[PDB]
Amino acid sequence: GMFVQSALHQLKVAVDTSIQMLDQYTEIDLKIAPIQSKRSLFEMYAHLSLICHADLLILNGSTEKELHTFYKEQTPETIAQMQKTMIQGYDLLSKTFLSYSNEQLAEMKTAYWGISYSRFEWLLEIVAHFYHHRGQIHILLCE
Amino acid sequence: GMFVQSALHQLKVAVDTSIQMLDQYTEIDLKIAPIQSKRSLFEMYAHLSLICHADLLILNGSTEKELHTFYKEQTPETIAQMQKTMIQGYDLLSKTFLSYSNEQLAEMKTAYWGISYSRFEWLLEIVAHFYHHRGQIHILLCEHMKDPNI
Repeated sequence: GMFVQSALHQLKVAVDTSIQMLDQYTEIDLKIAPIQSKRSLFEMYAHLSLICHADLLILNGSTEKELHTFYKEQTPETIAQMQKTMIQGYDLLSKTFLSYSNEQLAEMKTAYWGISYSRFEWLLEIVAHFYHHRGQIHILLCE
Repeated sequence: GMFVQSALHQLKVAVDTSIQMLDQYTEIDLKIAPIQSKRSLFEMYAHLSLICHADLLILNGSTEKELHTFYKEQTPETIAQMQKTMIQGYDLLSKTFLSYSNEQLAEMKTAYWGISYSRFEWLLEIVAHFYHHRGQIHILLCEHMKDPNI
């Protein structure tokens, strides 16, 4: 209640800041940068936008192949769809987590790779996952 | 209780993995790495090791001046004291959060910079802070050094 709302606010601020950060760049600019590097800001922001959706799928028993296919084929191709995807993912994650009782928040769920967490801890893992990837992007925004 | 243990476990996963990631490099690897940014991978890892302690001091009403002195005089100068500091900070942070009642978890505290959070909200900010900073380090490692393993 108090705890789930706190965790969802933490995530909303992260998403809301990522959306406004995407307004300060063009698709070309993100595709180029960094100049001398193996990774691109576009591909990383694209991956960031699918975190909420993807981690919710993992929590809801999705297989390894579904997640592979999801990230491979469903990655956004424009900044606008990146932003829309983050909002959608947040919305579905919020509506999911706001529908859980304490028993459901306490329920153990195993990811396809074997680690088992409570649903509540999964919400926290999503927060960690999003902030991690956002940290990677942040340092590379300094070229 | 269950919610606090969940938050501390995510923090501990970050701590343990940062300690394992830190063993894949030497003091020379971190100091010598090119980067481009104002501070070295060593300096950033030393900062990372102080997050649990610093953010707990912030929660407990520490002034800006005290944090500036804290970072000035307590930032690790070796990978051993980075690991020791990060574990000790986690222990102090967890022992503290596990001592709090629900009422205490809901209590509002103002950081020196004037923004206020509940104690539980601030714990989630520590988690976000640690993963953000661990992510900055992680990508700099993949970019200018060998790729580690989480």
